[PDB]
Amino acid sequence: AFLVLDRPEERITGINDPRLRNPSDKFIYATVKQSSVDIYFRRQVELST
Amino acid sequence: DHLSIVTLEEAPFVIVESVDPLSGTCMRNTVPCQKR
Repeated sequence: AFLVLDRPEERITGINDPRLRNPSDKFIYATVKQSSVDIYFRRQVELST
Repeated sequence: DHLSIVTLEEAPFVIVESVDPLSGTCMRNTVPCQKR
């Protein structure tokens, strides 16, 4: 394990990941401006943050 | 009937924020609340 030195818990399980639920300066996620993804998250109620 | 309700801002139970700069009114899943 030390030879490869792989850090787990880096892949995101999906939109339901707790780290994705809350904002943080260490993790940056974004989309393309003025697209369908922008209006999907804007219209959603739970995904306000 | 119409009845007034008091409220205090604390924890996820009540979070107060200013009006939406984009829509101009209360956002989704949000209700207005006055303050003196």
